[PDB]
Amino acid sequence: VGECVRGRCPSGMCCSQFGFCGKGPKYCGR
Ligand SMILES: CC(=O)N[C@@H]1[C@@H](O)[C@H](O[C@@H]2O[C@H](CO)[C@@H](O[C@@H]3O[C@H](CO)[C@@H](O)[C@H](O)[C@H]3NC(C)=O)[C@H](O)[C@H]2NC(C)=O)[C@@H](CO)O[C@H]1O
Repeated sequence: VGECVRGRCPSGMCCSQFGFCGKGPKYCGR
């Protein structure tokens, strides 16, 4: 859960190096 479409997620998240998403360090650089 929280997995990107291999680079993106819904309107506001950023995506990680496993392709999970959020607005924390490894998701958005912060
Ligand atoms: C400096 C660096 O990049 N170090 C590498 C480690 O980060 C990496 O571990 C894996 O990191 C990723 C994030 O980049 C982890 O992602 C998490 O994956 C879980 C899976 O259920 C997910 O729920 C989380 O949301 C997601 N978080 C983020 C922030 O994306 C992942 O868990 C780490 N390892 C494993 C085995 O799952 C390791 C190994 O890949 O390498 C370092 O070089």
